[PDB]
Amino acid sequence: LSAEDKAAVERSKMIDRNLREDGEKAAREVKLLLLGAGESGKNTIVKQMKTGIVETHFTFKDLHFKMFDVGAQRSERKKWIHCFEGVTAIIFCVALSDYDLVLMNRMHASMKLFDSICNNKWFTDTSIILFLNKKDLFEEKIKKSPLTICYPEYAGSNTYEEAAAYIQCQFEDLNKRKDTKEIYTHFTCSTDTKNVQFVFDAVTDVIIKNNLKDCGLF
Amino acid sequence: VQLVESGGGLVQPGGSRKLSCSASGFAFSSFGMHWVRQAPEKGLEWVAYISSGSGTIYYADTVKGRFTISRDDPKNTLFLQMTSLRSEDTAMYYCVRSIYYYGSSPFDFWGQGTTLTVSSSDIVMTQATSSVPVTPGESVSISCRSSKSLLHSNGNTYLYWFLQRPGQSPQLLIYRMSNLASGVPDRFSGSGSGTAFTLTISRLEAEDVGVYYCMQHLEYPLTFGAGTKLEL
Amino acid sequence: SELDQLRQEAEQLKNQIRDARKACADATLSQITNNIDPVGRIQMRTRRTLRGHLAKIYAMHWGTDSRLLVSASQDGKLIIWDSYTTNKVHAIPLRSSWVMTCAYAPSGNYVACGGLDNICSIYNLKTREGNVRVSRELAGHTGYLSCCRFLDDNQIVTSSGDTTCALWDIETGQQTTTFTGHTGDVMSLSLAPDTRLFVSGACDASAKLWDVREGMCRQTFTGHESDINAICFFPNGNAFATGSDDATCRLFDLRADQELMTYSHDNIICGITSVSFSKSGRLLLAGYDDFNCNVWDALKADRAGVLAGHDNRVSCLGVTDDGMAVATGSWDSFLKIWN
Amino acid sequence: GKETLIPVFLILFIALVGLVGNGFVLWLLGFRMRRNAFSVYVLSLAGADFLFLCFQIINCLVYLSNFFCSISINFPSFFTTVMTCAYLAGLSMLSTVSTERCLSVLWPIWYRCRRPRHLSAVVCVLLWALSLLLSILEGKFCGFLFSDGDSGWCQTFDFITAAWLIFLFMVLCGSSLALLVRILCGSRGLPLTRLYLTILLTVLVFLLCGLPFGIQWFLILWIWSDVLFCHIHPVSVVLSSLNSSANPIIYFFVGSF
Amino acid sequence: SIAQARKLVEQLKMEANIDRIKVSKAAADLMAYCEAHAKEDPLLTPVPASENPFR
Ligand SMILES: CN(C)[C@@H]1CCN(c2cc(-c3ccccc3)nc3ccnn23)C1
Repeated sequence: LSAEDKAAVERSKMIDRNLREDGEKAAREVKLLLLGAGESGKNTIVKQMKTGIVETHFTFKDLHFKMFDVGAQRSERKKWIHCFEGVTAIIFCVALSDYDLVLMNRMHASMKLFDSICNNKWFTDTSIILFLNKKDLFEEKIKKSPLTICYPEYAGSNTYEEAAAYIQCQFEDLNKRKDTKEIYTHFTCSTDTKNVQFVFDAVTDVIIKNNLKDCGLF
Repeated sequence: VQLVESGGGLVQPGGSRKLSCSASGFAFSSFGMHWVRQAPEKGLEWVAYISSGSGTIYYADTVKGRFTISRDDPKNTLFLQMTSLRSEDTAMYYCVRSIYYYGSSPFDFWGQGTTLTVSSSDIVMTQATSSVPVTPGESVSISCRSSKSLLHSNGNTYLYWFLQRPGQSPQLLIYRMSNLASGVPDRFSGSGSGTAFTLTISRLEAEDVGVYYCMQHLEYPLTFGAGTKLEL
Repeated sequence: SELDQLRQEAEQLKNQIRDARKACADATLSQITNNIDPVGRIQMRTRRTLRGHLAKIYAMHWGTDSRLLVSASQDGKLIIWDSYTTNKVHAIPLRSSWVMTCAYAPSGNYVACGGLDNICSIYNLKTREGNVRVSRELAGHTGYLSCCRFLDDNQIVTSSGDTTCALWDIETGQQTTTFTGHTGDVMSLSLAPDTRLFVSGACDASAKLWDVREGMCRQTFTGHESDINAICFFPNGNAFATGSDDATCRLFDLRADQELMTYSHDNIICGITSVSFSKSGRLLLAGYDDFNCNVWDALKADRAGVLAGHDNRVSCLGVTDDGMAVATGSWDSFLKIWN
Repeated sequence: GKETLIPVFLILFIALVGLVGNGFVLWLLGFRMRRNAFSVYVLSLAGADFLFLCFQIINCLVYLSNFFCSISINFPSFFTTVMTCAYLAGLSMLSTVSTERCLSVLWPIWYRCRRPRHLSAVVCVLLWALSLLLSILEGKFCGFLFSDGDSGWCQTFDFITAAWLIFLFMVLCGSSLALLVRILCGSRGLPLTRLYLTILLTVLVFLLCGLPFGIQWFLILWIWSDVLFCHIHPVSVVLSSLNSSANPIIYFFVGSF
Repeated sequence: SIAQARKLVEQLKMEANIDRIKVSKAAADLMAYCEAHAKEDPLLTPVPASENPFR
C-alpha cells in the first residue's frame, strides 16, 4: 500500500468506530407505534404523556421513549406497515362515547381497524395496550340513548359497568390465536394522570422477555 | 477558511520554543496537518506530520528527537514544540492542511507563516533550470526528474506542482499528475511518464510569475525540488 | 344523461385500441428466436462483502465511474462505498430515519434521499469545508416518496404514493411540471438513455409512458394482475421490463404497443422486488423475496442461473455502466458484489 | 488390567464425538455468526472443554498403545496439571452463566441500559487466571511439576480445591432458585414449562456428571482401600466426559431450533 | 363527475391515433441489437483474471 492508501484505511476505521457507538446508543430505547381514529382521542394522550409522520420523545424512570404517530398518511398501508416490524408495543386509542354517532357506525370502523392490525403477519408476537377514553360522556349518555343501537343482541342491564364490560369483551374477542401475544386494557378519562405508569408496567414485561432471549433460554 | 499561526521571534542557541496555529472556517477534526519551513533564501522543506484522530505521527531526520507535534481539536489548535535550537532552524514556518480519501485534493490551503531567528534511501527531485526569461502571450514549459519511478502498481502517479508569488504563500496547481485544482484557470496543464515530468502554460498573463516547485508523495520523508523562476 | 353517454363513448374506444393492437401481432418472440444457440450456464461468485449497516437496506445506486456506490438503511445512515477496496468514503446522518429511496448524480457532486417524511433532500458532497451538508429540501407532495432520479445538476424527477410524479427545479425549489394520470400509489421510475421520456408503474397494475417537455401521457400498458414494484428500460430505449407481486416478470414494447414475453415458473410463488438488465441486453436479473436472485435469458424465457447467499429478502440490485459486476442488497444488512 | 477393557473404549468413543461439536462451535462463533455480551461465555466453555477432551484422548491412546503394542513411550506428568486447569475453568463458566440469567430478571432496566460493555472479558480473564494459579500451585507442591514433592501441602491445596468446587455448586443452586421463585410469583407472557425443564436439566447435569470426578480425585483418596481407585476412577471419567461432550448441545444447539 | 369523464374520453382519443408497427420487426430489431453487442458483455462471456478488477 502507498501512503495515501494507509490514510484512507484510517479514515474508514474511524467511521466504523462512530457507527458502532451510534448503534449501541440506539439499541437501548423503547419505540412505540400509536394508532386510533380521528376523533378517538390521541391528542389528550400525547399531552398527558409529555405532512408525514410525527415523532414524540419523553423520559420516565431512566427509560427513553420514542412514540410514532402516522395518522396523516392517507394511502395504502400494506406498503409501509412492514417498516415497523421491530417495535416494542402498539398503543390503540378508542373512544367509547361514539357508539351512537355515525360517520357506517364509528365503533364498527374501530373494530375493523383493530381486527386488521391485530392479526397481521408482521405483528405475530407484539403487545397491544388498549385505551378506552371519554368515560364521563359515556356514563352521561348511557341513560338516555340505549346501547342496543350499536349492539342489537346485547340483552343486558343498562348502566355503566355492564356496558363497559361488554364493549371490552367485544374488543378482546377479535384476537385469533390468543396464545402468542398479550393485550392490556385500561379505562381513562380527560382528567387522569396514571397512564404513563400503565405503559411502563406493560413495557417491563417485554424487556424481561427480550433479555431472557439474549441469554439463550428464550 | 483561514489558518493563522503565531509564536516566532529571536532566540539564543540552545533554547526551546512553542509555535501555535489556529484554524477557522472548516471542519478541523477531519483533516491532517503538516509543518513546512523555508530558509531565508532557499527552497521548501518538510518537517512533521500529524494525522486525523492523532494516530500517526512522522518526523524528518533533522529534527527527530528534538521536535514534537500535537493538536487540540476542541479549541482548534495545532502545536509544534522545539528543543535544542541550532542556527540551521532559522526559517519561516507554514501550516498546511490535507485530507485523504478516494478523489481528494491534498495540500490545498496554506497559512501565512511565522519567522524564527536563532543567533550564532530518499528520492531526489531535480529541476535543472532556473530563471527563464518570458514575455506575455507566449507558451512555457518546465521539466522535472525523479530518481525512482513514482508510478505505483495501482495506476497512480504522485507528483505535485506548486506556485509561490512574491510576498505570498504557495498555492496548489496540480495535485496528482495531470489533475487540475479548484479555482485555477485552464491555462495550466501537466504531463509526464515514469521518471520524467513536465508542466505547460499556454498563454500567460503578468500574474503567473514566481517560483514553481515539485513534490513527491510516494513515501516519507516527502522530498521537494529546488524551484524554477519565471522572470518578466 | 350525458354521463352515461360519455361512459358508453369511453367503452367504445377501448375496443378500438384492443382491435388495433390485435392486428399487429402476426408472430411471436418465441417463434423468431427458436433457431439461436442458448447461453449455457452462468456460474457467478461473490467477490466482495460490504459490512457496516445495522438495520435493513432499502435502496442502492451505482455511480457513473463504476467504482463508487451509495446505500441507505433504516438505521438513519447514508453510506458511500469504494467497491475496489471495501472502505468507506462518507457517512451521512439523516433527520428522518424512514428512508425508502436514494440516488446518485451523474456528475458525482450530489446525492438525494427521501421516505415517509414526504420530502426529498439533496446533499452536496464537494465543499470548501470537509463535511457534507444539505442544499435543498423539496416539499410539495402529500404521500411518501417511492423513487427519484436526477436528470442533471439542476433537475430531478420524483414519484409519490399520492398518485403523482413531479419535475423539480433545484435552485428555485419549485415543481415545473406535475404528472397526474394514475389511480393508485406509484412505486417505480425509470429514465430513458436520452433523458427525454420516462416510464412509471403503479398499484393499479398499469404502466405509463411520459414526455418530460410537453408534460402529457403517451401510452398505457396493462398486463399484470397485482401491484407493480419494479421497472427498467432496455439499453436500446425501445423496450422495458416490469416486475410484480404475481410472481411474474413481463417485457413490453413501445413501437408495437403491446407485450412480448412473460417470465414465470411453477416453483415460484412469491413477489419480485427489483429488475435490471445486462449491458448487451441478453440477460435479465430479478430479485425475489425468497432470499435469492434469478437470471433469465431475455430472448428465450429460460432460467440460466441462481444467485444465493442472502439470509433475508433481497431489496435492490444494480449493474455497472461498464458491465463488470452486479450488486445486491438485502434485509439482513449486507451488500454483495458478484462477477 | 483385565476388567477395564470396556470403559476405555467408551471414553474414546464419547470423547471423539465432543471434539467435532466444540470445533464446530469455535468455528461458527469465530467468523460465521455475530457476537453479543453472552457469546464470550460459550467461547470460553468450548475452549476449556476442547482442551480437557484432547488430553483425555491422548491418555487413552497412550494406554492402548502401551497395552496392545507393549513397547511404547511414557506420557509426561506435567500434562496432567494442564488437564486439571481446564476442568476447573469448565466448572466456573456454567455458574457465571446462571448468575447472569438471574440478574436479567431481577433487574431488567439495569441490564438493558446501564450494563458495561467489557464485563464478560474481565470476568473470563479473571476466572481463567485464578484456575491457572490454583493448578500450578497444586502441581508444584505435589510432584507433577519437575521438582520435589511434599505431603502436608498437597493435602492442603487439594482441600482448598474441594472447597472451591462446593462453593461453585452452592452459587449455581442459589441463582437457579431465585430465578424460579421470581417467575412463579408473578409473570405474564412466558413459556413456563420449558423454562423449568431447562433449569432442572442444567442443575442435574452439573450435579451428576461434573462433580464426582473432582470429589473423588481431591478428597476421597485422601480420606480413605484397593477398590476405591480402580473401581471408581473409570466411571468418574466416563461421567465427566459425558458432561463435557453434552455442554455444547445444551448451550448452543438446542436454542437454535 | 362529468369533467372526469370528459378528460378520460379526450385522453383515450389522443391515445387511439398512433402509428403502430408489427411484432416481427420489433423482435428482429431486439435480436440484432443483442447479436451486435455480444463481445462487449463481461457477464455473458467471462474475462481473464488479468483484466478483472474484482479479483
Ligand atoms: C490429587 N492428588 C494430587 C493425588 C490423589 C491423592 N494423592 C496421594 C498422594 C500422595 C503423595 C504425597 C506426597 C508425595 C508423594 C505422593 N500420597 C497418597 C496416598 C493416598 N493418596 N495419595 C495424589
